[PDB]
Amino acid sequence: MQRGIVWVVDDDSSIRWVLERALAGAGLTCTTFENGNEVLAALASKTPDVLLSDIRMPGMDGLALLKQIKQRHPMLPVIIMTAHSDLDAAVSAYQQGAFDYLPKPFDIDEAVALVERAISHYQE
Repeated sequence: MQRGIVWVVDDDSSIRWVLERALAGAGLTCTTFENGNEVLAALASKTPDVLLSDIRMPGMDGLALLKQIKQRHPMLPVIIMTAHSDLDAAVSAYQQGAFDYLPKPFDIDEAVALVERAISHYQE
């Protein structure tokens, strides 16, 4: 009848709180994690219609390696998050670790509306 989920992982200060508030109000069913580690192993199990990824820690991270990212989410939208340099996310996050990206302190609509395009990105 109705489907659509939004996942978000961060630990800034209270973004995922506003992100999950704009993401949930853009589809349905939304969640929020800390680093998004467990989410990884929880991505190859459930896997919503989309997910975020803002951090910079090993073991998981967005682009990180490149393999685990595959299975975990080969086509699934996992966007990304991280300013400064990111020549790796400017490639691996362009056709692998998410085709989307949320660099700099984007906005809500600009963030949510960015997820709405990643969701439909699935349907040719």
